[PDB]
Amino acid sequence: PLAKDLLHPSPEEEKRKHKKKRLVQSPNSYFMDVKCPGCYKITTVFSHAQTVVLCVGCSTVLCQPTGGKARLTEGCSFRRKQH
Amino acid sequence: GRMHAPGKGLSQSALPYRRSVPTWLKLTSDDVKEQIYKLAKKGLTPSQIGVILRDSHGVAQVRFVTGNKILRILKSKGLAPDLPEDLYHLIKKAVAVRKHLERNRKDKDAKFRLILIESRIHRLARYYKTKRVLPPNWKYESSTASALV
Amino acid sequence: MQNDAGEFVDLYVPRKCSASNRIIGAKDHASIQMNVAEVDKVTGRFNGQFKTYAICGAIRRMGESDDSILRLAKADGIVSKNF
Amino acid sequence: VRMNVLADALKSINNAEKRGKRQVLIRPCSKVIVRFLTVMMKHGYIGEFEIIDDHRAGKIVVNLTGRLNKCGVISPRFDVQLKDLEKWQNNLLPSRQFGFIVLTTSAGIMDHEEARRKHTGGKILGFFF
Amino acid sequence: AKIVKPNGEKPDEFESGISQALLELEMNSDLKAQLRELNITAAKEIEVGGGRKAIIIFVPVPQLKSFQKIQVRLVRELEKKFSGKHVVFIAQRRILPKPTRKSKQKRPRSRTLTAVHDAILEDLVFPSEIVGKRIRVKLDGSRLIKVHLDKAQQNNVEHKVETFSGVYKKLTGKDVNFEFPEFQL
RNA sequence: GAGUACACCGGAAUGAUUUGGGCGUGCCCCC
RNA sequence: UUAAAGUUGCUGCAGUUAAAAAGCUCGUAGUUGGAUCUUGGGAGCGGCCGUCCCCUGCUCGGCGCCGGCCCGAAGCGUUUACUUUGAAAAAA
Repeated sequence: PLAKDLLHPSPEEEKRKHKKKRLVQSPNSYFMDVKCPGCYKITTVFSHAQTVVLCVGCSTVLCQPTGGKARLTEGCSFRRKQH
Repeated sequence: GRMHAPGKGLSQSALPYRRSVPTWLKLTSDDVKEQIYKLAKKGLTPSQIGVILRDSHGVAQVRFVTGNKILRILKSKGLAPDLPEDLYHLIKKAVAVRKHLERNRKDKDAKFRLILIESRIHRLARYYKTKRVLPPNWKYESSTASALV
Repeated sequence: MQNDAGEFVDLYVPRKCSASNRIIGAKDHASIQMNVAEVDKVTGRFNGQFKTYAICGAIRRMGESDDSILRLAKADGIVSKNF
Repeated sequence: VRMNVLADALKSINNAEKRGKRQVLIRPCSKVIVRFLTVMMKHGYIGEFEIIDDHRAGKIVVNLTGRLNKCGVISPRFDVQLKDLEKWQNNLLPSRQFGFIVLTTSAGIMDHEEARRKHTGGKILGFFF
Repeated sequence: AKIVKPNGEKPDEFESGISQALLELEMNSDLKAQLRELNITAAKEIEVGGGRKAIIIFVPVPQLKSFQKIQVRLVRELEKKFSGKHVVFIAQRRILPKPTRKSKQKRPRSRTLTAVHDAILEDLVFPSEIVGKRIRVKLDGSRLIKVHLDKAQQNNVEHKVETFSGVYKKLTGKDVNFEFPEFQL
């Protein structure tokens, strides 16, 4: 390609490129919320939780730390959030 | 590339462009700072403090929600130790490697890595001497293992 | 070249590539004075006027000639923008 | 590591112009590079270029028009007087009807042709033709 | 009433009318639980390059963190009070001169020209925030800033972009346009 | 107040009267 | 002895095979070192731009005016490099 359009490329190319090789750098992680059906107390958990997170009040286990994204236990809903 | 390794790595954090406190968390600065002083009184490293905050309490960075980072706060009230945490970890690694070599004589790779980490701690000690953090006459010695572990 | 007398001392004006804005020399045989025809406005016929194009040897040598002829035809308006 | 941002930017422009890329991307940014690209585009070698303002270090998108042959730098930054510029433009330029040398005078980064009129010399950055 | 200028000077009647409107909306609406220390430094009437007029209100810097919670209701109250005029809050920072070598205390970077202009551009468009700033360079050398605005709270900010361009040109001198990218959010 | 579906109110809309809940602001429980 | 010598290469050499990268790593002297701190306009010379003025000062005094204003200033403005002007620099 003699001329790409690096002014405003397509967003599939922006997800195709690296997190730092993009036009403006932006992380590929997000902040998310999670609840347990057998309990109340709700916390907000990072997408790479990096450690075992406890329910706030010592009720249940929520995330298992892995190499990348943390794994949620079954029966727990999750949504992201944005501003 | 790396300072003491042949490989080149490209894997680090990448902050977003947005300069704002997000609206989905409504947590004022002072109660957050109270959580830092409580977690520091529990006896933990500021890196672990930032990890625990962004894990459980949902805050992205301290620098956007307050005017200061963690070590500025712990220096402002005074719970920050005199030994910096990275140099403390390098000291503890040097003590562990030296004890391993003391109980295992015929070894060369461990000795080579010991020379590498002594070079690293010396090159960092020059920086902490010229930025007036450490005392100017403070010299690390291999035999001074039980002073600051 | 101009001159103090106002007389051009040029002996022949060399042509220029329409794609990479480079100059086609005297002994370059990989260059084409391409002619493109436009349609008559009412139904389908041929007027007689020409829409001429040129390209040098290096662009065809690396092979980006189809891209260049698309951009030139889109700039002159032969090919629609949706494409 | 990287010692000269301006050299890497100019030699990236040199590579992408030598093949025939229409527009480029430059990874770091500096003020002196911005003034150099302005004097490039007001002498007409470079079209309407974009620079991007992020919060770490900016990036520069320069569209090219093909008139540029080679643009290079001189390292390290020597000093040149008004009596020594003639030798530098004799042994560094391809001709005398075209090709300019930028240099950091006391009035800022500007070309040698108006520096002869301004009667001010200083350190030297590079050249283009 | 609720106006404390840094200097003991009497300005024109317009900011007096602004303060009278503020006390009227304070005494009529249920805002008395959130307006105790909220002073106003200054206010100015301007006209954009067209057929409309706009209102600048200058506020002090540390007070604006309490002005986060008020600018959902206060802006619509001032818009329904003055129908043909748009209200906008800009913090009052000062620019310090560069410490030239022929010229005392250190100049902090919070008070420099770039930080003041960045803060002014950030506090102009409050309901929608910045996504990215681009800056063109023209043939004449005129640097043209184009800033990308958020998709969130889109419906409030189509009609105010010319007022923001006018106030930034008549306050700083830089031509600024506005755009809405839609391929990221 | 145990806040998952809930029992009390204060503001407030049409001299009188009054509209299912949760905090993850947008989709979840109940009809 | 000099040019030719771009065969001593700062302008301006070479190091896979022709002469030429230490077996490898660390390391004190030495060399080099990322971004960033001031913008813009006006009256006019004219039918946007080539010329020109503007944005650290506070005790002695000589251009005037009706005890106050530019002022001539003894006194002072964190250090360096770079560049232009000026002096001193013997003649042949």
